[PDB]
Amino acid sequence: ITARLDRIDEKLSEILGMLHTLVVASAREEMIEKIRTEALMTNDRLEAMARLR
Amino acid sequence: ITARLDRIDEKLSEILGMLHTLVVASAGPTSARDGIRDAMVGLREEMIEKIRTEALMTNDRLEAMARLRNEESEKMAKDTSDEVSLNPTSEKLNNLLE
Amino acid sequence: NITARLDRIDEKLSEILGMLHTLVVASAGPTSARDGIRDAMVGLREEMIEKIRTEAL
Amino acid sequence: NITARLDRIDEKLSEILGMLHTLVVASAGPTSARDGIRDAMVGLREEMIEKIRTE
Amino acid sequence: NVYLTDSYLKGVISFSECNALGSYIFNGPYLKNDYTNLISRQNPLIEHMNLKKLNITQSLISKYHKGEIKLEEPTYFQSLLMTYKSMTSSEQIATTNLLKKIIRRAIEISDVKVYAILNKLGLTIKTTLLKKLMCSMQHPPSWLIHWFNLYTKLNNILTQYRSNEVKNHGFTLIDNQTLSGFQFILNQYGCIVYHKELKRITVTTYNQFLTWKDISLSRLNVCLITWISNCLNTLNKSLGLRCGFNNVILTQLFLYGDCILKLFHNEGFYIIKEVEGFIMSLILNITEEDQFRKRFYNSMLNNITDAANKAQKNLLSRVCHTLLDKTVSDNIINGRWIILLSKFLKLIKLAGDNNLNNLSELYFLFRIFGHPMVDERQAMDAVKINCNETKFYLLSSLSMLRGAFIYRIIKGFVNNYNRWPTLRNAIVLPLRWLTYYKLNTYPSLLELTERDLIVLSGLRFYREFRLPKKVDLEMIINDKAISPPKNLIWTSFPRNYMPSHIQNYIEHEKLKFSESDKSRRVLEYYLRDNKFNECDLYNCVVNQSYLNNPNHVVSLTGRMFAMQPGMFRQVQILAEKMIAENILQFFPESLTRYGDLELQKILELKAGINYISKCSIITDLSKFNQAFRYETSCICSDVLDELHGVQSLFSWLHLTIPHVTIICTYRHAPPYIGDHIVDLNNVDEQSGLYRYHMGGIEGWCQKLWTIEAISLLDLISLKGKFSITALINGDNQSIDISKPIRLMEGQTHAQADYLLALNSLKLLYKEYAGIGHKLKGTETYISRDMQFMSKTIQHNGVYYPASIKKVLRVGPWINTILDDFKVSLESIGSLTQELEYRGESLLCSLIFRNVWLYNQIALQLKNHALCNNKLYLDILKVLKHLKTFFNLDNIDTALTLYMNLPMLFGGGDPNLLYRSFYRRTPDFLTEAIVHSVFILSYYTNHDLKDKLQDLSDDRLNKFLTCIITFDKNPNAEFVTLMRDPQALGSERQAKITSEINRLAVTEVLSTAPNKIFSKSAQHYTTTEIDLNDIMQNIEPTYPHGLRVVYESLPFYKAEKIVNLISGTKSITNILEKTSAIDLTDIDRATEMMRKNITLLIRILPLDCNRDKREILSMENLSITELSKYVRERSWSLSNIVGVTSPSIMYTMDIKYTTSTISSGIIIEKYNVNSLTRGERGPTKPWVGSSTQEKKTMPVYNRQVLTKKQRDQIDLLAKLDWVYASIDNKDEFMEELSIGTLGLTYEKAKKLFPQYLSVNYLHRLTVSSRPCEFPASIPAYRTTNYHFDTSPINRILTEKYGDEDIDIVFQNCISFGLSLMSVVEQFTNVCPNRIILIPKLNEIHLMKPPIFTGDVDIHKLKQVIQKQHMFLPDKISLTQYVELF
Ligand SMILES: CN1C(=O)C2(CCN(c3cnc(C#N)c(Cl)c3)CC2)c2cc(Br)ccc21
Repeated sequence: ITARLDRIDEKLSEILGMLHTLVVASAREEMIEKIRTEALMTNDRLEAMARLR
Repeated sequence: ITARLDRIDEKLSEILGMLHTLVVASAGPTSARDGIRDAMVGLREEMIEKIRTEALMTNDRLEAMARLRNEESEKMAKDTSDEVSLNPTSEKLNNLLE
Repeated sequence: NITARLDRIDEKLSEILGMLHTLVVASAGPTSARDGIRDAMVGLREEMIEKIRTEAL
Repeated sequence: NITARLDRIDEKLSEILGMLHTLVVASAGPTSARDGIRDAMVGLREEMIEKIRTE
Repeated sequence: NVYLTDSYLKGVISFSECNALGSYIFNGPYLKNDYTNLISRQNPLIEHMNLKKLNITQSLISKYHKGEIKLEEPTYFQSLLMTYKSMTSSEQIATTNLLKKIIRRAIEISDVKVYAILNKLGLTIKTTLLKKLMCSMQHPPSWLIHWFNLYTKLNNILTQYRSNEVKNHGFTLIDNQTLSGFQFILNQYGCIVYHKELKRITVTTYNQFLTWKDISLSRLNVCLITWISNCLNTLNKSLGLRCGFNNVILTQLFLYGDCILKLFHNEGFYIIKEVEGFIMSLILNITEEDQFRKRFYNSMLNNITDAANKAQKNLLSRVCHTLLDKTVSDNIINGRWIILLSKFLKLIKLAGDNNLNNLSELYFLFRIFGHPMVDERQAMDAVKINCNETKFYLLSSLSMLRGAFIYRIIKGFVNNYNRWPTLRNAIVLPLRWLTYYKLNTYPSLLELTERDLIVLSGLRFYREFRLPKKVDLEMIINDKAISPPKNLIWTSFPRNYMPSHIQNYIEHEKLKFSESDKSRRVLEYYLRDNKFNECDLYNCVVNQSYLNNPNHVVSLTGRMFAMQPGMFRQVQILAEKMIAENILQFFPESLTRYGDLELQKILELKAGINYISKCSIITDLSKFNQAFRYETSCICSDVLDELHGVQSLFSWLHLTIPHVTIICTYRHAPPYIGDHIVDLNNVDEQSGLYRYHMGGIEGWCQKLWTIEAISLLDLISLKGKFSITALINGDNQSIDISKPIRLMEGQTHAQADYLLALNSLKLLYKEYAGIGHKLKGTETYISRDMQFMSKTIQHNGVYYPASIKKVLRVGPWINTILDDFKVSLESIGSLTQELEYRGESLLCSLIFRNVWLYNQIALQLKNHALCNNKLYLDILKVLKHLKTFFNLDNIDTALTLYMNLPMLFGGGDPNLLYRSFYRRTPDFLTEAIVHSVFILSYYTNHDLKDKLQDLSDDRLNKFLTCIITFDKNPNAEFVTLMRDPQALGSERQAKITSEINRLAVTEVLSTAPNKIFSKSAQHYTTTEIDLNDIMQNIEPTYPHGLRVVYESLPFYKAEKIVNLISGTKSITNILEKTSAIDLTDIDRATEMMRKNITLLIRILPLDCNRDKREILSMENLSITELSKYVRERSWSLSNIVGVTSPSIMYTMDIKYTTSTISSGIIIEKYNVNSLTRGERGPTKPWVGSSTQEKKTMPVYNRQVLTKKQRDQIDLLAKLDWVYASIDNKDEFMEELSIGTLGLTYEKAKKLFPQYLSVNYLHRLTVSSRPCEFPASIPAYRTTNYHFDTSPINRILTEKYGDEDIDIVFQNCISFGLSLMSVVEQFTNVCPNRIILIPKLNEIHLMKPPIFTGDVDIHKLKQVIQKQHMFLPDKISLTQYVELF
C-alpha cells in the first residue's frame, strides 16, 4: 500500500521522461522481447487447435 | 496515503494534458522532391510555428493555423453562414434574370 | 474511498493506452514498409506463424 | 479487494512503457537503427523456428 | 481479316489525337502548345501521313497557306452542322414522304396490340382511337423534319464508310454531295471538314463524327417523343406522358446551347454542366420554404458565375500561342456573354412551366450537346496538388475515429454471432467495459461517451475470418486491358514518338519477360501463363510479395481510369472482395442498388423517416478519396488486418503507391524523355508524369472509405447529440438529422429546422476538416422536405421520373456484336419499355418502339455491313411464306403480322403482351402461345370474352396444329435442361450466341499455354457426355432439381468462363494479338442470323400441316395442357413436372360490376379522386415477394467457413431435400459430400439446414425461379388500391381441397393493379372495383412426386474428376474441429 504506490510513481516518472524524449525528437531489445512473447502466445493458441485434432 | 494518490493524480493529469495537445503531420515528399519524410509528432504550438516558418511545405496555411488553434476562420465562417452573399457577376446575372 | 480513487487511475491509464496505441499504429507508414520494420511495430499474425510452423515440422 | 486493482495498474503501466519503447526506438533517423531492427527480426524468426521444432 | 468500326460512340473524344493530327496537317500548334504537337510535326504517324498526302488535302492546305480559308475548332462546326437548313430541293419532299410512311406504318403495327388489349379489357386501322391519332399525325412539323433529315444524311455517310471499309482496308471516304455545302474527308484515324462559302476548315477525329451523329439522333428522338405525347394528350389527357413540353422552346434551347458552345469553346461544357444546379433551384422554389431555397439560389448563382469566369480565363490562356489565337470572339473580352447566358437560363425556366414533371424530365438537356475533349495531362496536374499536400491532425481525432470503427465492429459481432470478438488485449479495458465484455453486451449511442471511444481504440483482436487458399477464376478474369510492367511501359506509345535509345532498349529488354507479362489484356494475361498455380495469390498475400516491388506503375487514361500490372490488381480485387464478403454485414447503410424499383424502395424508406426538428444534408463524395492518407485509412485497415489474421492486405495502397510513378499512357500523349534515360523512376517530373502520390486512386478501396465515412457519421451524431439516419449509394451521401427541441416564444417550426440544419452543417464541416477533408459549398446542400438520392426525385410520396433521358439512344444497331439482328430488336424493346414502366404511358412506348422496329427491319436490313442484303431476302421469303400460310392479301399485312408475333417462334416481337401487366413469369411458352392467340384474334375475329370455339375461320386451329405436330428429334436432353430449364428441343426454338460459339471457344482454349484451361477444354465434350448420363434414369424429370444438381458441380464454374469468353468479337483471334475479325467468325454469325430469321418457315410448315388431315378442335381446350404436351413431345420425355404454369392474363376474366356470383379477387380504389396518376394513397406499397422455405438452421460457428463452402452446404442440403426418394440416395450423397466438400456424409449432414416444407415443387429457391413478382406500375401508385383474395380460396378448396395448385397469386394482384392503371389510361377515369374470376380449366394440382431410378455414381465421379481444377476448398480437420 506504501511501496506499491511508489513503484507506480517511479513508473509514471519514467513514462513522462520517455514521452518528453519522444515528443521533442521530431528530427531495441525490450521491443523484440515483447514481439517474441506475444508471437509465442499466438503460436500456443495455434498449437492448441493443432493438437485438438 | 492520499498524499501519494495526489502525486499520482497530478502525474496522470500532466500526461493526459500533454497527450491532448499532440499534432501529427502526415508523411509526404521531402524538400526538393526526392524521397518520402516520416510522419511527424509534436506539440500544438511548435507545429503551428513550424507551419508559419514554412518548414513544412503546404498550401492553405491560414486555415491550418486557424484549425490547429480552436478558432474559426472567416472563409469557413461564411461557408456555413446564415445568408449567402452574391458576387459582382452574380448580381449582374441576377439583375438580368429579374 | 481507496477503491473509488483507484477506479479512476485505471480509466486514465486506459485513455493513455488508447492514445498511445493509435499513435503506434499511425507511425508505421509507407517509410516503415520501405525500410522493412513495420512487422516489428504491428505484430506477427496467424498466417506468418502458420507458415513458420509448416516450415518447422 | 485492493491487490487486484493494483495488479491491473501494474499490467497497464507495463503496457504503456512497452508502447513508448516501440515509439521511441522506431523514431531513430539513422539507417543503422532500422537495419538492426530487421536483422534482429530475421534472427527472431529462425530462432522461433528452433523452439517450435524442439517440442 | 476484316475490320469493323464503331457505329455509336463507345469511348472518349481525344484531345491529344486531334491536336497531333491538326498540328501535323497545318504545321503549327493546333489546339495547345503541348509536347504532342512537337513530336507530331517531327515524326508523324503513317496514317496521318496518308491523310495529308491526298489530293484534296493538298489543295486545301495550299488554300490555307494563301490566307484564303480560316481555321477553326470542332465546336464551331458543331454549331454549323446543327443549323444546316439547306434542305430546299426535291430533297424536301422525299424526307417528308419517308417520315410520313414511317409514322403510318408504326401506327398500323400498333393497331393490332391496341385492338387485342381493348378486346380483353372489354372497353388498315380498326380502332377509333388510332384512326383519330392517324388523322392528327398526318403533317410532321418543321423542327422534326429538320433533325430527321440531318440524322439521315450523317447516318448515310457513316454507313457508306463502314461498308466500304469492311470491303477494302485503308479506305478514306471523300464526300461532297451528301450534305450540300460541307466537304468531308472521313477515315478511321481522322476527319477533315471544309465549308466553302464560309471559308472555314477544321480537323477532328472519328469519335467526334460519331458524337455529332449521336447528337442528331438524340434531338430527333426528343422531337419524336414530344410530338407523339402531345398528339396523344390532345385526344385523352391520361394517354400521353406526364410532361407537356412545347417544341419551339426546345428548338430555341438547342440553338442557345450551341451558341454557348461555339462562343466560349470546348471550355463551354464546364458552364452547361453547372445548369443542373439551376434546374434544381427551380425545383426547390416549389418544394422548399423561404430560407433553404434562398440559400440554394444564391449558392447556385455564385457557382455558375465562377464556372463562367474560370472558363473565360482558361480559354484565353490556352489559345495564346497556337494557330487559333484569332478565333476568340469579342463578346468574351467585353463581357457581353452574360446576356447570352441569361437568355439561355430564361428559356429553361420557360420550359419548366413551374411544374415538377417538366422540371424533372428536363434533365435530358445535359445529354443533348455532345461531349468535350478531355485534356489528359491537365486532368493529371489538377489532382497532383491535392494528393501531394501535407495534412495535420490531432491525435484525439484519430483515436476517436478508430474507436467509433471498433465500436461498430463490436456491435456487429454481438448482433450477428452473440459474441464479442476475441480480444488479445482485454488487460487495457476498465471495469465497466470488462463487465460489458464478459456479459456479451454493449451500450447504446445515448450511453456512449467520447472517452469510451478513446478507450476502445486500444483493443487488439484475434483472427475471426479466414482467407481462401485457392483463387476464384471468375473474379480475376474480365474483358479489359492491363498495364505493362515498369520496364515495358514505353510500349504504350507509337514507335515514332519514342527516341532511338528507347526503341533499342525496348527491343533488347523484351527478351527478359514472360509472354504473359508482354500481354496487353487481362484474358490473355491469364491464358498465356504457363506457370499458373491457384495458390499464387494466397502466397503473395501471406508473404507480402507486393511490397517494394520494382514492377509497379500506375497508368492513367481519361473521368480518369487507372490501371497497374496483374499481381497488384489481383491483390486489390481480393482486398475489396474480402471487405464486401465479411465486413459490409456490420454496415447496413452502404448500398450498391441501382435499379428501377430499388431506388424507389430507398426513397420510400427515406420518406418514412415539445417539438422534433428535422433536416437533410446531401453531399457528393466523388473527390472524397484524394484527401485520405495512411494515418486516416490504416487506423481501420489495421483492425481489418487483425480480424483476418493477415498483415497489410487492406493497407496495400498507402504502403505501395507513394513509391510509384504516376504516368499518362495515352497513345498520343507521350512524355519528353531526355536521352540516356530508360528507367521511368528517373524521368523528369512534368505535365502528365509525377511521383510521391499520397491519397489513393479513385475506384480502388472504395468500400473502406465508405465504412470509414459511416463511422465518422456515428462520431458526429455522438458529438452533436442528435439522431442520424444515413445512406450512401456509390458517391452520394444523404443524411437525415432529427433532434428534440423546446420551441421558444414566437419561433416557428421552419426557423427551428433551419437553425438545426445550420448547426449540423457547421458540425459536419468541422468534423470532416478534423481528418483532412475540406468540404466545398459546391458539393453539399441542406433541405428539409424533398427526398433526393442518386438523381431520383420524390416529393410528398410521389415519384418524378426521367424516362426521356434514358430512351435517347434508341436506334438501328444498338448494343450488338457484329450487328446482330435479334439482339438489336431485344435491346430496342427493353429500352423502350421505360416510357411505360416509369413514364406510365403504354401507347406512347408502343408507338415509339414500333417506329424504330419498323425503321430497323424494313429500311436498314438492306444495308448490313457484313451481310449485304441476304437478310432482307430471307425476310422477304419469310413474308411470302406467312402470306401463303395465313391467306393474307399483301406483303404489307404479312409484315404487320410478322412484327406482332413473338420471337420464341421466330417472329420479330421482342415484348410479350404480359409485360404490360406484370414483370415476371414462371413459364415463357404459355405466355408465347397466349400472345399468339391474342394477336391472331385480330385476323380471325375471335372474341376474348367468350371461350375457345371452333369457327369457320381456321387460322388459329391451323397455327395450334402446326405447333403441336412435328418430328421428334431430341439430343442431349439433360445437360440442356440443366443449363436452361425452359429449353424446348427438337429445334423448336431459336438459338443464342453462346450455344453457337461454345465449340469454337473450347477449341481455341484447347491450345492455351495455361494447363488449367487446356485440360478443361480438352475434357469438355466427354464431361458433357457424362453429365448427360448422370441423371438420366430418374424418370420424373424436374428441370429445377436438375439445375440444382448442375450448380453443385465444378462444370458450372468451368462453363461460366466459356460463356464469358464467347461474348467477344473474333473469338478465333484471341491469342493472335490482332484487332481484326476472322472470316470464320463472320460466316458463323451470318449463318446463325439467316437460320434464326427463317425459323418461322420450319415452325409453320405449309406441308399440309405435316400431312395432318386431322385439325385441332378447340371445344374444351386447355392452353396449359397444350403447353405441357408441346414441351414433353420436344424432348421425347414421358413426364416433366414443375415447369408449366398457367397465364394470369389468360386465366382471369375481368368484371367491373359486382354480381351474385361472388368469385375471384377484388381490387378497390381507396382514393377519392377520379384520377390517380401522380397521387398517393393510404395503403402500403405492393411488393410481390414470394414465399420461401421454412427451414431450421443448425448451431455451429459459421465464420470458420468461407462463402463458397457455405454455398456448397446449402446446395447439398437442397439436394438432400429434393431427391430424398431415389433408390441409392445414400451413395449419391456420400459421393457428393466427399467429392465436393471433403467430409463424409455423416459429418456433413450435421451442417445441413433441415427443411420443414414438404412440397418442394411449390417453395424451392433456385436461380431459375423468380424471387418476386412486381407489377408494371411504379411503387408509389400501388398505394392507391386495396385488394382482397379471400373470395377465391372458398372455391379453390371445394374443387381440390387443402392441396397445392400451380398458380401465382402475386401475379394475380399485379395483374389487377396494372389493370386499374391501364383502364384509367384508356378511359380517363379510374374504376371503383374490379373482380378477377379464374378459369378452372387452367388450374392443376401441384404434388411432390415420388422419384424412381438409380443415379449413375461412375459418371458422377467422372464429372468430378475431369473438372477437378474448379472445385472449392475442402473442409479441413483443423476447420471441422473449430466448427464446434
Ligand atoms: C450543389 N449541388 C447541386 O446543385 C446538386 C443537386 C442537383 N444535381 C443533379 C444533377 N443531375 C440530376 C439528374 N438526372 C439531378 Cl436529379 C440532380 C446537381 C448538383 C447537387 C447534388 C449533390 Br449529390 C451534392 C451537391 C449538389
